[PDB]
Amino acid sequence: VHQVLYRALVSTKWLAESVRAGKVGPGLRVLDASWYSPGTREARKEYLERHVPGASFFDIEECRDKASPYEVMLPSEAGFADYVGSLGISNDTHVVVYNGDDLGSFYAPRVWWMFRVFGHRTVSVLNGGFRNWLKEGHPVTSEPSRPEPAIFKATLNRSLLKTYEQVLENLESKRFQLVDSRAQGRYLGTQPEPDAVGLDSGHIRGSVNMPFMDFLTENGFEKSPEELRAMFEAKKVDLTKPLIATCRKGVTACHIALAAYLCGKPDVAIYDGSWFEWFHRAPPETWVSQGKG
Repeated sequence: VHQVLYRALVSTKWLAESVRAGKVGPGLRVLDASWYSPGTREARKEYLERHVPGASFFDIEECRDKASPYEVMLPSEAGFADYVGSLGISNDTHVVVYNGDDLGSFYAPRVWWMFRVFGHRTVSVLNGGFRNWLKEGHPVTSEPSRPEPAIFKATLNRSLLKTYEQVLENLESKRFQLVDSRAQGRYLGTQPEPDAVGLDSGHIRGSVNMPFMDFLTENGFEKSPEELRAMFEAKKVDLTKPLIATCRKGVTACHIALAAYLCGKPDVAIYDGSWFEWFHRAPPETWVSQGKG
């Protein structure tokens, strides 16, 4: 049971203006959750090299159950809190996270919802990213941020998350809308999955393509409420009934929720594992592609 939606999109000027104010504190907290592939770019290095005044880095690699056989999962209730709190974040601080990839969004959402799952209201994303931050030409730094650690109480919410048992009960149920931001080539089964061995490209019977790229503009700014609600319907996708989304590692999925979230439906959960768990966990016969199969 939900009601009033919280502000999930922040602007360059807003935080910028909140900086000079020195509002940044146990109150408001901005972090940079950005991650590009092996060889591509080293963000760890990039952040400490150039980042938002009083921002902290968010290691997507150490904010997860480094125990699971599979790519990036939601830590334990105890795990999370200790991290978030590790970097002076309380249950009352608003959280502004983001990535710095040309797009503007990709891994941000990943983290955004994350916070959402652990029942935490105040948590909005940055419309424009570091892309437009540095384009807008706003202050930056190469100075350590060492907040005064705090206590973050975490309570996992079963609504925003559906596991591989439910997702499988659905394939037969036929009551939960299944989206996948994996992207057409991936979704379609035409393009192979980077950084894999014996991994097969394809999709889950019922899967409808809704690439996360289409949800953002070339300017690297999010589309509007209007357009968002038209692309969805354009694809005979109803945001009125329960919805669930996949992708590769359930990162770009949360993009569909910021998407749905903004059209007025926090309700949308996520099959965290994505097509990765599926392909491995589940019988072939319940996932389809073209190239072989």
